[PDB]
Amino acid sequence: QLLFNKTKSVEFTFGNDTVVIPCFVTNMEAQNTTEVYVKWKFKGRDIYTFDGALNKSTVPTDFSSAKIEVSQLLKGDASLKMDKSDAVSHTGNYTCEVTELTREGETIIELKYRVV
Amino acid sequence: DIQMTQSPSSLSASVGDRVTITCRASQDISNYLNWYQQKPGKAPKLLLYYTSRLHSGVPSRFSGSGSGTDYTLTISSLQPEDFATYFCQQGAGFPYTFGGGTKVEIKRTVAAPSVFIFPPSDEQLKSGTASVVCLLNNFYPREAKVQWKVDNALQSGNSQESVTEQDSKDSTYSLSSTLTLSKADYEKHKVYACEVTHQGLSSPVTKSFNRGE
Amino acid sequence: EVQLVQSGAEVKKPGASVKVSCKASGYKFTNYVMSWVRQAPGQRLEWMGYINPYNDAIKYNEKFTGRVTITRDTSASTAYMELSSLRSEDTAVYYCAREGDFYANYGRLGFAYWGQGTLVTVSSASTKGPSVFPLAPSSKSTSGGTAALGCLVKDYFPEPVTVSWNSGALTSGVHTFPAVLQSSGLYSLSSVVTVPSSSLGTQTYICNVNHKPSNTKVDKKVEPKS
Ligand SMILES: *[C@@H]1O[C@H](CO[C@@H]2O[C@@H](C)[C@@H](O)[C@@H](O)[C@@H]2O)[C@@H](O[C@@H]2O[C@H](CO)[C@@H](O)[C@H](O)[C@H]2NC(C)=O)[C@H](O)[C@H]1NC(C)=O
Ligand SMILES: *[C@@H]1O[C@H](CO[C@@H]2O[C@@H](C)[C@@H](O)[C@@H](O)[C@@H]2O)[C@@H](O)[C@H](O)[C@H]1NC(C)=O
Ligand SMILES: *[C@@H]1O[C@H](CO[C@@H]2O[C@@H](C)[C@@H](O)[C@@H](O)[C@@H]2O)[C@@H](O)[C@H](O)[C@H]1NC(C)=O
Ligand SMILES: *[C@@H]1O[C@H](CO)[C@@H](O)[C@H](O)[C@H]1NC(C)=O
Ligand SMILES: [Cl-]
Ligand SMILES: [Cl-]
Repeated sequence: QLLFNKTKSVEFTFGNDTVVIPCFVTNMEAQNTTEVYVKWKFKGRDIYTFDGALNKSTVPTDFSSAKIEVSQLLKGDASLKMDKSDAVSHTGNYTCEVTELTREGETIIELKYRVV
Repeated sequence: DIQMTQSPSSLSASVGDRVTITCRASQDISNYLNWYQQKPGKAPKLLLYYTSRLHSGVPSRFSGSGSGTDYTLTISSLQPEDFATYFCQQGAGFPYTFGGGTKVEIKRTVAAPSVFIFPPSDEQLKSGTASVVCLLNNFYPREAKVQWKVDNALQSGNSQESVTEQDSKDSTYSLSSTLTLSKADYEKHKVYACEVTHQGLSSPVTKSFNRGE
Repeated sequence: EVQLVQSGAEVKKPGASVKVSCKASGYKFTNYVMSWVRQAPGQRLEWMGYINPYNDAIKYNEKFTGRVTITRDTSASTAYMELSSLRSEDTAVYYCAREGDFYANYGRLGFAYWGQGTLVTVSSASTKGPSVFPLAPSSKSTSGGTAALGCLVKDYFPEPVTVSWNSGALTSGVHTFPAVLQSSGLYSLSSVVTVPSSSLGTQTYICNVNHKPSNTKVDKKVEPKS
């Protein structure tokens, strides 16, 4: 199964530019992004999905800014990116679930918000 | 379960015609519909996935569209090698289910049969049975009348025939008919004849042979 | 090239079980889910289930639970479908199938690679091998410089027989007709080819008849008559 360079939490303030939640698969073997599916879950909801087969992303309305850098996906990088509005509205535990061919794995990151 | 219903069941059209067939599901399947092409006796071939995505290799004259419960497949300029049955498959929920299939056949011009007759082989006669085979090759339309005659007496009840599927290159059909007798009954006669009536022939064609020549 | 090659056709008595195999090649066997779909002659295809060769997870259609068993041999690059308590309505062609170069979607995005099919006939009748007789070319089977010749494959049960010509080197002009069901419950078919009548003296025509249910293999040389 897929393996992750794990990270317990990340922290942002309103001085951040964009909020980035890291997700890194070490043992990535895919050759085309069609072989990969990326799902980001927050409090049960799928708040971001990338369907590599259909080259198609999906975010709900309150996460209108969420995205991953598909150009980086084959290096093992499924890191979620969003703006400050969406991030401060949704602080808590995020799940990064990656599917590659017949393998899958997930990892958890906590998004922390610090007031200066 | 999700039930798939295709229309029409079978379909005939000329080369170059636009052909459209519809698939309908018993509930929304969210564009998770796939189209397959199957030729008789062969495995299916994936044409389109997710309503409209061409599978790699599929010629561009194939295309799909639809949403919710209603989807269509369209061949823009129908070709001879498009003779087949086309199946839809919903990928929404388990168990995955398929339509009942639409047969697509080609309309072409009238073509007469080439007729051949084959006496029984010595191998079979040694076993005690006599099969006479009459071959009708590459004709259209697929209806042909074959009349066996033995010493100019019309036969009935002792022959069987099958017709090929439509040819994938010239859209013709071929027919084989087998008159079967016992070695004894076979030897009681001399002339064995196959008479063929078809729209491509200006008058019926007969091929025949004298037994033991 | 991706290639799915399945085991031969079989006849099984009602109540017995069958195990169809499917050897994959041309790709990494564990990278893709192997699915199984069957098609009864004249009916539509129906999904049976799949196996993830990586984690050995399986899913079955509710209709076959208790009877179907999908397994894989990773070193052999082979998936297996085993159906038990066979009924005469389990008579179908069984296919293994595979998705395209995607993540594991189990056929939601379509089956892109199929095996050639394994015809399983459920019947109490005993299997029977065919006889092959030549359909020799002669004056009675020529037409404008072309000549017709063939093989008559007679009295076998069950289907199917496969016919090739010259071990596959002859495909152009071949017609292999659908079988007819004789009054004796045995099948019979003919395979014909048209060739130049001029080269009848220099060319050699052999039909290769294979009836796997009875493990009958027959090569018949079709010599011209004069
Ligand atoms: C938020 O941004 C910081 C970097 O910006 C600093 O911190 C801001 C909150 C703000 O106060 C500015 O003044 C600062 O310039 C990110 O921290 C860096 O992350 C990178 C990538 O992992 C790392 O290499 C650096 O060492 C970090 N620098 C630190 C911790 O001082 C932080 O990750 C951002 N948070 C999110 C959720 O994206
Ligand atoms: C990935 O594939 C892209 C195109 O893929 C096409 O569609 C998929 C579903 C397959 O059927 C494939 O054979 C088709 O060509 C390419 O444009 C892209 O360059 C590929 N990625 C890399 C890294 O080469
Ligand atoms: C994949 O798509 C890229 C841009 O498409 C946009 O971004 C992706 C993530 C989807 O959300 C899509 O709906 C957007 O329109 C292209 O630049 C890229 O070339 C495409 N790659 C392939 C292989 O098709
Ligand atoms: C995130 O999860 C950890 C345990 O996995 C828990 O201790 C922590 O309180 C959670 N934070 C939330 C839900 O904001
Ligand atoms: Cl008929
Ligand atoms: Cl044919």
